[PDB]
Amino acid sequence: ESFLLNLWILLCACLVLIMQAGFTCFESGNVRNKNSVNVALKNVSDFCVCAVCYWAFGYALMYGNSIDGIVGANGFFYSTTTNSHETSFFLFQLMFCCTSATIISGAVAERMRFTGYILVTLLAASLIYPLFGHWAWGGRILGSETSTPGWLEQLGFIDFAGATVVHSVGGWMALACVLIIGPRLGRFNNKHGVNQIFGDNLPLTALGTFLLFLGWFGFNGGSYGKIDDMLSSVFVNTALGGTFGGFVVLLICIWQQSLLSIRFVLNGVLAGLVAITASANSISSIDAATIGGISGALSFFATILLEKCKIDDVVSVVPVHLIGGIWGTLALAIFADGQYFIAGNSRVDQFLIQLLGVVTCGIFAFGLPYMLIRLLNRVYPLRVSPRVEILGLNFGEFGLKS
Amino acid sequence: ESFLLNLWILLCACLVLIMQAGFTCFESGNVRNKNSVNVALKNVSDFCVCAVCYWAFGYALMYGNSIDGIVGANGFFYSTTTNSHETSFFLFQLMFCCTSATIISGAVAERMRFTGYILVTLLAASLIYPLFGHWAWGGRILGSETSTPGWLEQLGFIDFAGATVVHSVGGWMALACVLIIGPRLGRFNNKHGVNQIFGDNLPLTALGTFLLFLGWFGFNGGSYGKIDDMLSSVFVNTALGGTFGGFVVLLICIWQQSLLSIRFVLNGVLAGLVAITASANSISSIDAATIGGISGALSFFATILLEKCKIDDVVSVVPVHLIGGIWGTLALAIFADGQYFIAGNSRVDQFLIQLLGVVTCGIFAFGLPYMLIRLLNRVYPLRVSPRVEILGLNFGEFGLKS
Amino acid sequence: ESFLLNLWILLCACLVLIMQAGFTCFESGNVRNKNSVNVALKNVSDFCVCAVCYWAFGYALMYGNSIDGIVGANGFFYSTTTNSHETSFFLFQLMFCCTSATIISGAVAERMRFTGYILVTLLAASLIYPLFGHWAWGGRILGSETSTPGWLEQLGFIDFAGATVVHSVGGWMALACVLIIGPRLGRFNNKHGVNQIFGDNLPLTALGTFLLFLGWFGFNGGSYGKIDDMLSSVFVNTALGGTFGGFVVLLICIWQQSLLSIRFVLNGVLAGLVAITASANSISSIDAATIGGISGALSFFATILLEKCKIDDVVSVVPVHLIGGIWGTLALAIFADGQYFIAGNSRVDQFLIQLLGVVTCGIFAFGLPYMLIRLLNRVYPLRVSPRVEILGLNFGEFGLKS
Ligand SMILES: [Cl-]
Ligand SMILES: [Cl-]
Ligand SMILES: [Cl-]
Ligand SMILES: [Cl-]
Ligand SMILES: [Cl-]
Ligand SMILES: [Cl-]
Ligand SMILES: [N+]
Ligand SMILES: [N+]
Ligand SMILES: [N+]
Ligand SMILES: [N+]
Ligand SMILES: [N+]
Ligand SMILES: [N+]
Repeated sequence: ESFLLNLWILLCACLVLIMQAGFTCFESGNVRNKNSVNVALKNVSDFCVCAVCYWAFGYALMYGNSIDGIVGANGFFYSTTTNSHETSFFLFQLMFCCTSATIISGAVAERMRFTGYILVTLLAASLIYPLFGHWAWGGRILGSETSTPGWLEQLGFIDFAGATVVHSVGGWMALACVLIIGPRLGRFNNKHGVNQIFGDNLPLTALGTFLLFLGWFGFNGGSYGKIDDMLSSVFVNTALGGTFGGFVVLLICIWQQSLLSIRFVLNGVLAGLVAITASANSISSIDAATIGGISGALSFFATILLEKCKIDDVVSVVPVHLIGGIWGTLALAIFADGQYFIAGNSRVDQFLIQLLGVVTCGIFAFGLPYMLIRLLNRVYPLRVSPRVEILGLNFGEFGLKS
Repeated sequence: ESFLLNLWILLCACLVLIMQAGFTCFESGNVRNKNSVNVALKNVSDFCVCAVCYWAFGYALMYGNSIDGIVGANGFFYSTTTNSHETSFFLFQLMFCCTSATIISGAVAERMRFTGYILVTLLAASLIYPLFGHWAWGGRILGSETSTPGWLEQLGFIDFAGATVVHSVGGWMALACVLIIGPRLGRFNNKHGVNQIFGDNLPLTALGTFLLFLGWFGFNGGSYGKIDDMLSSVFVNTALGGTFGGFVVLLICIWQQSLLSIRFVLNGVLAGLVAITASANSISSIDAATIGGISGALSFFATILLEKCKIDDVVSVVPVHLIGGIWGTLALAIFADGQYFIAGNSRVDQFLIQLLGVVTCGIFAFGLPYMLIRLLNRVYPLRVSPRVEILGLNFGEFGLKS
Repeated sequence: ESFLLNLWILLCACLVLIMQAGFTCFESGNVRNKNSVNVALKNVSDFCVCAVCYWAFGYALMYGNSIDGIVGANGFFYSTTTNSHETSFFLFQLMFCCTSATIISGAVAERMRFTGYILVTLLAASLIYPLFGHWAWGGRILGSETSTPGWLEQLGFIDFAGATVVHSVGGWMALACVLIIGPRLGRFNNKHGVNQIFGDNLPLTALGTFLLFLGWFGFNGGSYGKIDDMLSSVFVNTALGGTFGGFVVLLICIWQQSLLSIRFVLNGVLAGLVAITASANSISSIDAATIGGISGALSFFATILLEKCKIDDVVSVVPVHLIGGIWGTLALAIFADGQYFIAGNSRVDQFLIQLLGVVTCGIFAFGLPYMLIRLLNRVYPLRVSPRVEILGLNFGEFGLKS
């Protein structure tokens, strides 16, 4: 009976929902207290907007029967099915759409206008996430007998749980947004001057990191597509990817004597988790440890590099979700068991199609949003006024009276 | 084997327990910091008191073989059974008793004496919740072969997971309490003057709302009574009810330019969830969206209305749990598939018995507590002294030294 | 098929992971804000260090085929198995190693150097936890056909989920640490003078207590070793142990009019849970209530006693985890159904072997760490400098610039 798998997917979707709690804590604690309420408002609003969009038409665009191969075109206002796994799958996939979009808020914090962020959320949920999703995962409908692969999927692109599909998409859109709104006031000065701006509730960011970690077990577990005796290995690999991402960054912080090491260590854990998201089902425990640990290190160096580039990513979305997601997606070709690849593929062939997916994601999730958000910003400024930035977005639109 | 259903109910009970974490966060962040520790003490104490009461005799009163039909009279000090689903069921039902009662603390915050609140908790757990529970749900014992319906249940009253039984009961008792202790100092002035009093950790209230949301999946899932292929639809409906409650309130807040929109949006999500609690198993996804969205709107207008009535409900218990619970309970007759009704019932017949349950709940959970708490208050003042209100209940009985 | 049990163990391991979130909240809220970030850094770092150690060799030492009976010697870098339950089991057991060690941070807070704590964590994870674990639980490998019992296990020592193995081990090592680093500045004065030092985010400690509670269901549930119709009784007993621990302390606090009752009540809940950890599978609901309630009372009196001894245990690790763990381990002989004992054992025989395990744990987890940590402290001071204590460990190594 379809019962055990349905129950499994539903519990995994519950775990994905706790990731939304995780992000709210992670982001809100990493900002100053004068912004922390606006952060909270962004994090509940995006969830509601994304869920409404995904239910109304995003699931249709992503998973419906492919019209030309670019997009799906049935499953609007999702309700009834003759596929007894589909409804569980739909709920789980709705939680992934919410995850991809909510990544963006942490990069743009402390100076993006609320309504501006919600419009970006609409673009993510309505167009960018479901269309890329179709291309990578369009054929991958749980319990379906009549599915057709998206075009990247058809070429052999592998992404077990969304290193590219969820995390890179969000990260590319975040990068676009921070380039357009610009750095916080007081972040960068002179030519090479960098000031750190620290959050006011870093303990809540640690809670948040643990909630994200917990949720990631559902994120990866619910993507497995079945139950067999190798499911527990996905969970070990998830644990090792996160813990080695953190451990490696802890070692680096001890070695470098890093200021506010906590932020780097937590980001290391998250980067480790993102990197194994592509391959949790296809690698050994040693390679999970390796891929996660490397991901952690990369997040550390990428944080430092973004600062040198005068790009202000408040919680390090790009180091964690984008650099981690790219690394994980390419790492799959280096480390995964080749039996998970198309029969006619070497590791070089697999590397090339993983790379094509990475580049395609970048062109569509960075290039198109960059152009569209730059256009929106010209007629509807996305950056708050200086007064609102200085007083804090708690005092912004829909907040407190100053 | 009874194994899968038992495991399911136990995991669902775990999820209900995280709702207690949710309430603690939701309430404590919505008060001023000088009250937030007292809030925490209320939220752990009520859980322990309710659990002890329910185990000792509340489960007997609620689910035991009906003595005259008003009350059960076996299952005291719950221990052993020959029903292999009963023990899981008992634990799940204990978590519901704790949920109904803990709703009350959020309405009465910042000026109800701790011991006064614990006495109200005893009244909820010992008398009001289990007796109403018997009348609505007395026959509904998981895996039982020999159960007899309560009298409302027998008449056709439907409440899938406790829009009335849990949420309205708590809300009615909360209303009684706020009318008796009166408004906070500084809340209302002149004839029409209203001051907002904002909480000091609104990010924690967003965390809390997500924890409540997560828990609600267990709340509804554990009430399903079995496993079949339509269980996943309960989870979709739960997701849509919450997300549409929030989305609708977000739209209203954008339209009205509302002050401290975050509080209304979070309350919209919770109201949406409460409304679908009555009918999650019997409605379509579109109707879940509709019922939840309407519930959200109602919570917004009900908040404003309570202020006009000079009734001080700190976290908006009555807008969320009582107005949401009533709306959901009546909505069941409008929207649910008629195959879930007694064979001899039109939608009008179903509307009338839903209404009878609503009114019966009000008379017993508002009318009786109003009379008993007004009596208690005469000999044991439930409102703190002005000094304790001003300094904060952190400095009250069992708190800090001033 | 092994499927349902594997899925069960994996969900239980997820619940154990939320206990790590619980500890982070419980500890960080119970310290002053100038220490709360260091607390968070300790709580994520220890998790990563323990996981790496347990994966690399701790699981080998604890559960590998016994070399002389003191220690295991295979399962290094855990990867592949022919036991289809082993991988799930390994992940669950990794979470237990992390739990035992992370207990220590709460006792030593506000004046132990970060690197000093991480070294103690290495000692816990690398030597103390896995070797004691072997002696108590070495034969208890899920789904194994060829296991040999550890020497205490062989003598009849019973510990269902780790009242001794997890909680007493951590508590003994915590005691050693607080004796060596000494009391916080301003805690004790004159000869009998005691100042309370209160945490700055006690609401977060209530959240933490609920997260711990929730996790404990997985902690006990995942230790059951199978699925049968008595599993739900483990969950009832867990609920009752916690709720009676809290309720009993609430009564005592009301009776004594105790200052900052919240801290005692939360600790009562945790102590109740620790005590039932030894016996959740082998006692009635009444005895769970009794054992938990007594555990709560003991935690209250033990807190007061430690102060009289001028021992500074910040969050009351020793009252909760050590006194609770000892009480629970001995209580098993008094209350458990004798069918769970070796056939040739009276309750007196069972009491004696429970006591031998308690004493053995103390000699090895207190005596050896006391000697080794006193030695480490001579060449690498574990107590922060007075300046760092006064300014707060947020400004310590790896923290903020002062
Ligand atoms: Cl912000
Ligand atoms: Cl704004
Ligand atoms: Cl209060
Ligand atoms: Cl009080
Ligand atoms: Cl500390
Ligand atoms: Cl330090
Ligand atoms: N979010
Ligand atoms: N977010
Ligand atoms: N509560
Ligand atoms: N509550
Ligand atoms: N930890
Ligand atoms: N800890």
